[PDB]
Amino acid sequence: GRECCLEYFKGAIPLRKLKTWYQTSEDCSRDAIVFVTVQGRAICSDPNNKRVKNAVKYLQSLERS
Amino acid sequence: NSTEYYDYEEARCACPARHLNNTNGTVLKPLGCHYFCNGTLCTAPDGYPCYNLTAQQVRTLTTYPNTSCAVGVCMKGTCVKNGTMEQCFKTP
Repeated sequence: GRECCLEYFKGAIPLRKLKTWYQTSEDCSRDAIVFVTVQGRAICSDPNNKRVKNAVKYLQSLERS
Repeated sequence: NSTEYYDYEEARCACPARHLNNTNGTVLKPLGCHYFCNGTLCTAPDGYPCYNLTAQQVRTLTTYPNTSCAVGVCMKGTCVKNGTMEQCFKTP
């Protein structure tokens, strides 16, 4: 993986602009979910946060392949 | 504090940043302790791992493990070296 998250976005996931998501490398110090908007903004999130876990559960088909 | 709002500054800095790879299976680490999210200057939190390279050294970085990079820990935006050296490189 090329990139890691140093901080977590605490705000509201931008669902209306969401296009894809991925989990950063296991070699990143901070485990993270990155949400990518249609305009390509990338947003680091806490994989243990309840809203993040639910979003990646029901939005499985959005996951980067 | 109704008169203070820090969330916007933090939200601006919650984007992923480029990290360099290494050969001994330790965590990926960025160059120094600052990064840019959409033009905004951001500082890694204290305790976050980093590589500390002089400007000369940065020019010698490749995509191959032929550079000895001083490992450090971020403190107040400074990459404080801790004595560990590892072969670091850029990931294509």
